[PDB]
Amino acid sequence: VYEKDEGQKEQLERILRQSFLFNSLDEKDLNTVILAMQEKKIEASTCLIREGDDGECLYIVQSGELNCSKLIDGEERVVKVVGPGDAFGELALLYNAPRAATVTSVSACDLWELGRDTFNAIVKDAATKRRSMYDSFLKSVHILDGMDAYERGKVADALRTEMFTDGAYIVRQGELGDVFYIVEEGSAVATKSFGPGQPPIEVKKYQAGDYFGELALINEEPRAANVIAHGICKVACLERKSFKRLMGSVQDLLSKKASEY
Ligand SMILES: Nc1ncnc2c1ncn2[C@@H]1O[C@@H]2COP(=O)(O)O[C@H]2[C@H]1O
Ligand SMILES: Nc1ncnc2c1ncn2[C@@H]1O[C@@H]2COP(=O)(O)O[C@H]2[C@H]1O
Repeated sequence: VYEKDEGQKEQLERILRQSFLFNSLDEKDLNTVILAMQEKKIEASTCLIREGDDGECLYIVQSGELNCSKLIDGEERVVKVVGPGDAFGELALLYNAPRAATVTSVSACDLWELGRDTFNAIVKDAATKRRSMYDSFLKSVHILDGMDAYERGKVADALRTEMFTDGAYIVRQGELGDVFYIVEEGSAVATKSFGPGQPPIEVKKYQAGDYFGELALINEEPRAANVIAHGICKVACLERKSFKRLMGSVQDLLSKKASEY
């Protein structure tokens, strides 16, 4: 029941590292969570979690789709579809509350289940601290100064962190771009080739609190420059879909500031 083969562990590690509540774990803590996780397969149209019940575990989806719904004014109202890579059933564990929605599979699903005790011991404090630290950080990132606390908190809830050592390319000129970056600590440099057959030249130096990688998202174009870690660089990362859905009018600010390049 805890036994997993190498293939299973590898796929589980990949999805866990990308999952918001687990993304801040060190590799050994993530390994301990992996040890604790139990596989759970369900057929389509299985009513897995029921609104109002006690919650003693959470799930992450390896494959399949499920609907989350709320019983409101006598009908089930679907409020979110979850699919591969998504975690669900975490709210009852994060906030010590009854299940806030019913979750039903739409297809056959392959899930991994984590118990409340392991979540409490290894994940819960780290996750809530990370969120708070993201909130603190964003309050000193000035392009977000126009947001209110709730807008900024939503962005904070969609951030992941990545570390890059000296010389590692965070983005490469001409590649597809689906991530917006803000430097949390360390440094980076942008270099840009101004035409075919021209080597790139340094065009900007980044420090903590600076952002980059917005142009591919706003303009729907390939990356316009390389961004390379200088010494070391720790970046907060916001995916394209979250950028578009959460940044609001900051997208307009970013668009207008593009003329400064
Ligand atoms: N809008 C929503 N409100 C509440 N729960 C939701 C929503 N969307 C998805 N869910 C998921 O449905 C789950 C129901 O169990 P939990 O309350 O433990 O955790 C909840 C979330 O993972
Ligand atoms: N002179 C410049 N031209 C274009 N992009 C730049 C320049 N200086 C820094 N950048 C950043 O480099 C990033 C490369 O990825 P993007 O095109 O998504 O967004 C770009 C900007 O954030």
